[PDB]
Amino acid sequence: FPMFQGVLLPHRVRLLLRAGHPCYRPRRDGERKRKSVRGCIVGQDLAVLALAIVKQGEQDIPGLTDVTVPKRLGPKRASKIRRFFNLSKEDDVRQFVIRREVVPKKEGKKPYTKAPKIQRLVTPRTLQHKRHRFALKRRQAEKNREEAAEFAQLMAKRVAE
Amino acid sequence: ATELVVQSERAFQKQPHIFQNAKKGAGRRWYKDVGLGFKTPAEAIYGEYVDKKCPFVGQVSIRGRILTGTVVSTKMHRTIIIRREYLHFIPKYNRYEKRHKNLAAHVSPAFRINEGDVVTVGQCRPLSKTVRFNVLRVVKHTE
Amino acid sequence: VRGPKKHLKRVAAPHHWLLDKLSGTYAPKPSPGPHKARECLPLIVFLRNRLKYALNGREVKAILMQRLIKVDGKVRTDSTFPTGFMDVISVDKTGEHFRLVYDIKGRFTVHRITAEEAKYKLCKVKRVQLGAKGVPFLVTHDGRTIRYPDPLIKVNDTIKLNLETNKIESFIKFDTSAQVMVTGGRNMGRVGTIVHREHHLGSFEIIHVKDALDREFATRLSNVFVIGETGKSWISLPKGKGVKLSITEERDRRRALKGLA
Amino acid sequence: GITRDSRHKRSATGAKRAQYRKKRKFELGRQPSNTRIGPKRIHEVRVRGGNKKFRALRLDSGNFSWGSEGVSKKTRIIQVAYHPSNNELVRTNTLTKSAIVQIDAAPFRVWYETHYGILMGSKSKHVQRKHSARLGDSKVDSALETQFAAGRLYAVVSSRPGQSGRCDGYILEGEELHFYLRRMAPKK
RNA sequence: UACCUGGUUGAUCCUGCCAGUAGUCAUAUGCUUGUCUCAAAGAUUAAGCCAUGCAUGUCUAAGUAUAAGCAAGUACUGUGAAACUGCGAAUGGCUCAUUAAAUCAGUUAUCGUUUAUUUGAUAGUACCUCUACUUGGAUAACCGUGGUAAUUCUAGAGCUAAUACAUGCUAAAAAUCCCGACUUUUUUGGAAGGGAUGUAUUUAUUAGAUAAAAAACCAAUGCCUUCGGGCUUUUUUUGGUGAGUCAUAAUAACUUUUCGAAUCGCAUGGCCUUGCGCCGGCGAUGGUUCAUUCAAAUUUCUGCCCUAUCAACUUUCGAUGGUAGGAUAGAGGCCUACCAUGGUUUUAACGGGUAACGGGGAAUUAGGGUUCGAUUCCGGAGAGGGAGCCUGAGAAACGGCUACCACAUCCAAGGAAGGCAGCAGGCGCGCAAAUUACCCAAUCCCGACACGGGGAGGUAGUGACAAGAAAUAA
RNA sequence: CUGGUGCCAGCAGCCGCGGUAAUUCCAGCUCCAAUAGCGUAUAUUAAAGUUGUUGCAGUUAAAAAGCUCGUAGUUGAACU
RNA sequence: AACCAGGACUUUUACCUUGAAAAAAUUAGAGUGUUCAAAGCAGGCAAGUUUUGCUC
RNA sequence: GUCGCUACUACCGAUUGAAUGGCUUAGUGAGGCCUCUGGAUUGGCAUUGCCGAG
RNA sequence: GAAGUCGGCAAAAUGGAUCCGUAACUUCGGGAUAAGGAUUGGCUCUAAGGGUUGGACAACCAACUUAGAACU
Repeated sequence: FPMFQGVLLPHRVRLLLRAGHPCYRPRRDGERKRKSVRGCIVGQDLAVLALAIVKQGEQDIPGLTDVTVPKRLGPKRASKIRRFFNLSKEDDVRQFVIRREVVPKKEGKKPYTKAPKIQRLVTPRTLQHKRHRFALKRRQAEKNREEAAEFAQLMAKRVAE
Repeated sequence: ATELVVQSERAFQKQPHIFQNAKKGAGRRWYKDVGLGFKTPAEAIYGEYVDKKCPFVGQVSIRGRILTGTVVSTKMHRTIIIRREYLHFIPKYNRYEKRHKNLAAHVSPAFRINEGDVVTVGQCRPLSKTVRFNVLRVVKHTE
Repeated sequence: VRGPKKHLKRVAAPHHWLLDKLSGTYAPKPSPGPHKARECLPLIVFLRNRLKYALNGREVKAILMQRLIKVDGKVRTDSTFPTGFMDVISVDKTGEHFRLVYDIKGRFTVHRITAEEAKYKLCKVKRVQLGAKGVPFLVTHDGRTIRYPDPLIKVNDTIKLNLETNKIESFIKFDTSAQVMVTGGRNMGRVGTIVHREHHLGSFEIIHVKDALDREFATRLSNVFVIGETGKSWISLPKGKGVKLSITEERDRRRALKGLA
Repeated sequence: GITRDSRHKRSATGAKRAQYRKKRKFELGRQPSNTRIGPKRIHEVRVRGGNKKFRALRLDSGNFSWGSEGVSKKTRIIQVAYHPSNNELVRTNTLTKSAIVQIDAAPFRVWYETHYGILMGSKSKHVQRKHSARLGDSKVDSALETQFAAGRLYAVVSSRPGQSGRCDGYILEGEELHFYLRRMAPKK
């Protein structure tokens, strides 16, 4: 039984869990279940523990300190990719991706370095979409005011006659 | 039934959305014609009661079925019981039989109702668990 | 019960669809749209059991999804689309146009209008009132809304549309000496002229209609559709033209046609 | 849940109705929200149709209207003066509709001074002509003038605090004000 | 298909009953049993209990992406697992336990309300009196990785996206109102420059005239002739229903100011300060309001077996009506506080039995009548029994969850936990009722969708029977 | 028609047969109604003019209350 | 005024006729050669070109 | 008709009658919902407590 | 919890008031307070039920009850 943050009593208790609560993924959206989870303060009943480290000791731990693991997945959003490498407005950011080798995928030759997709960009496609939206919006407004003028003239001649 | 003071409740009885001021003497009295040919009584036109549950000078509307019956029990405030008499046909004997059913309706102060007093009513939305009709026309036994 | 129903039943379908009692237990169940489910002909029924261009549900789905069938000037990809009275189903591939009108017995038959006379549609306005900003608007029988109508247009009037530029082209009032086609009841599909109008307070209104062959009948207002003026029908009526020949008339006619033809 | 159907009560003939079906969502009821005078607290309860209702648990600084000059101002609530439906609710100061309350009259006083111009209870030729061309209707009733001097204005609430989440209403005058004062004078 | 017969008596005519007689997808059973076509088939008792397997998933060129997946241009350019996301899951199918103006049937009303989807309209409005125009933080998936005998049990650690999440002018020109650089007739004075006036909620007020036609005045003040003051077809708003405090607009304020696309696909089309600059058609998916459609919810009138050895019933803790309030999407004694004692009833109220789901309908057939309807369609209730609730437009959902009771269940005895009146199949009760078969090809349904799924449905297999045609011969 | 038991075994829906000549008991034969169907049990319908509104019966077969008043209910002289 | 015509005219009905409105399946029943029939709602031309269709 | 005699039915029935399901009586009462608190942690503020989600 | 004792002797238990409910039997009058249940304090209020009296009313003076609610 995983121990749940918040329960001060150091014994397992069954509570109505929700979707936002951890240790439970509902099968259906809005489905609430009841499960038993432990408390917060550790005692003599728990079996495993998890620690978060901040500082390093005087001795060098070979399993943790001596071994470093880098990161694999880089930034994707426009703001994240700009701040990661500190690029100005005109800095050719589109050529700032990380090169990786995927040759052992049985490609054989041409060591393709596939790059992640970029969102929130300034591609001309979204400019074309934006001008299309503004174009149709202006056309609807022009049609509306023209129809208003035509009906005002029709009403004017109708009341005159 | 008996004309008493219109302020006989714990609250203040007033017609909704009817206003009084100084530039115009007090306010106006609001009334509506229920339609279907029934004429608004002159007492309702010039009266003093409120009767939010009244087809005239109120908010309920007449729509649906129009029925006619005879008063059997007028011993309730603004509400009376009417009796509908009809013949039910029994096909087996090719004859008829008397059948009656009591109907509860709400009555405006503009109508004075006693036993008899053939009343024509119209459906005006449920009022309290039994009353879906309001009296619109009265055929008095004395006049 | 406990939610809207999505399955219809063969036998529970409208009788005028003319669906076989056997060979299937479920009916098209028209989707929501311009026309009521009980007063509409599904596109699948029209293209399979009426025009016979398709034979199966897969076939009619392929036809509709090729973007070839167009209703009221717009292509419809819905299988059970509710195409009802006075709808212009335009097949631009072959080059044919159909106007959905009731038959002599009231059923939805097959009518073929030309390329011209297919770019307009008559709508019986359901209500006319002023909306936001005080602007006027009317709603029609097919769930269509039109802004800024003519002040002369009132309730129960028939207006003419375009289906490619919208706007009203002509309007017909509801009164005596107006061509009307019945769209409901025991006289649905019959064409005649208004003669007398009755009046009922809080109930339905009776309209008396005399056909071309001097026959008078009566019908409710909700079943009356104005299609034109006297001596000039603004639509191409199908064979029969709403005369309602009796069973004996149909029998001797059928005997007359039979033999050498 | 709280049932709202008529199937549980006895018939018009007095006979009780046997059970027919279980409780249904489309005929449910909810716990009354006895809102009180205090800092604002509004809850957004989901309602049938995907809409939302503003449940009010404490209200202050309502919107009240003065009909004599056709004005409306945001005035702070004080407490319930008299609730005709139940003396318990006014005693515990719960805000509903048609319940008389006390509001701050200072916004009304300053608006009256800025509009009419003349002082109550006592250069700029454009201001003089504006304030002198709208005279005549400057006289105001003494019965409510006393409450203006008292600093608290009697008002009646027309909105429903438990439904719209607002506290709106208008102040009383004329026979409407006189009847309520006459009824509440022996009570106090 | 308007029908008879035997039996009391020594014998006769009646009343009278018993028995014979004929029909019934009307059930079972004894005997017997070559075909073809066609239709039903664990309803009658135990709405008893269930091993097993399945029955609800879904992706187009067009929502999101470095799998450490695959056949093969140094943001991606193909395919493709899983995941996030949207929708459906409330349809379908089964059963008839409960149920006596209750369900249901025909017929009305919602001017007493809600509604995701489909359809048509609807939207230059916010902000500055210095605002990034392409915006902020996590996360699934992914890489490591632990506990538990087990579950569709998952924490801890590192990252990354949205049509999920939380904010925000993209649009000008330009009118009126508030503040006021400045304030006398310059008719009754209003304006430089500063903001708002889009839209939505709530409150109060007002206009909302029109079957017409002739007058006497008072305050704001529109065209101003020729200041005597005239003073108009008209600015005066405008529309519909049988009827509205309806629509609509305005006035004075309020709002944890709801909405006002930070979105994608296919076609490289035109030019001159030549920056790689403006620019172009056809679609898709969101989103505000109204109407429409598909539905739900109440609701008007009439019609429901037997029983009086059930004659009075309801009024506390709501029964009848009124006032006010709360709650509901909305009407309402639905609930609350107060006020009066009311409401039904020999035209059968109330109570009881039902071996009672109701109807279209079925059987018998001169007419009239009698019996049945568990069952291919419509409506209602239910998922062992009640009760409560989240999501969702729509559930008091049970192939969703929570609690209790009766069953049954693995158990390291700490614990997890489940519902075939769904399709086959099993035990038992039984007089009584079939394969643990095949398929989405036809009908239609769902979904992001021309392609996926559907024990809905279709196809087949066993039976003594429900129906129609004739072989055993010449 | 023939053999076996003989108010017994048994039939037998009812009458009824069976105490040595058993057309009704059990065995052979023939025929009869139906035919891949026949029979049996139960529930219902017609019969039942034995539920009668059409359409029963009440002196003696079942049934006119001991008599009278009289309310609901039913029926109600002729004429415009 | 009324004299002519047009809109409403039941005080309020029962009763009769007719009409509107209102599920399909079912029943009666129209038409049509599942070889007849229970069925089903299909179908038919044309016997010399095998007819880029027509007709209920 | 009586007792004599046999199988069977129903009623009453002491036994202060028992037991299955409903209607109530008084207490207790799980769980969800609303509501008042509540504050592991987050959260804009070396810097501080304030809106807070919780 | 009557196992004591011939025997519930003695003692204990119940007890006022208000609101529900109350059987067999009966001479119809009773049984009956049958049996069996709930409440009761203090404080702050609310509503109703009566007397003379200044110009539809009315500021006093002089009064006791009943019922209900919140809080503690």
